[PDB]
Amino acid sequence: TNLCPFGEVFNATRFASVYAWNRKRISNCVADYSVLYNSASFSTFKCYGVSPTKLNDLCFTNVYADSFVIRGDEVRQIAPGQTGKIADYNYKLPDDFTGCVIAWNSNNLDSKVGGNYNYLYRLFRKSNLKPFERDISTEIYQAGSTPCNGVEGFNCYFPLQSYGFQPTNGVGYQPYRVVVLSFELLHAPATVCGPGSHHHH
Repeated sequence: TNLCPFGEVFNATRFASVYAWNRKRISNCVADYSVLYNSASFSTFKCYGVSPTKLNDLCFTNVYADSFVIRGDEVRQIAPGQTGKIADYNYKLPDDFTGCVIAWNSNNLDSKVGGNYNYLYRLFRKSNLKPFERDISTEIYQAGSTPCNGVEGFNCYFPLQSYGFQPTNGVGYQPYRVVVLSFELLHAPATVCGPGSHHHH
């Protein structure tokens, strides 16, 4: 009898850095997706594994909302089967992703004259993330063939780098906020249905 809390996700004040991407569990509620896809601001809304017009009717075991900030020319990496700093080291969808990706420009809240440097991404890593892996370590990365005692040593780096968001950036370097709604399907009760489901209609 209660809509799922899409407001806590999409309208939240602050958003996580892509390396520390947040997760929200959405369960035991009615998911009105039409609140989201009939809106106007979303410059990305792309789904996977779901029927073209009947999203507001589907029932899932559980849904997860994952959210974070990246830059515009990386929005194409929030998708299955990509590579790059964001897909490889920061946020990795599985090849068989079931879910939707929703992104919009947030240049008017996440850049500042003089530069906003509080959003980070993982710049280095020895190996790629597994799907939905979250890495928040800051162990000194060894870039060359000489071992690192922390930063003592050549080619020893802190592994995180700040995004530089200035409101005058070109589009590919403006801040975008992202929400990734995973659709989980287990052999279990369906606790997240749309308004048009047989459970509600």
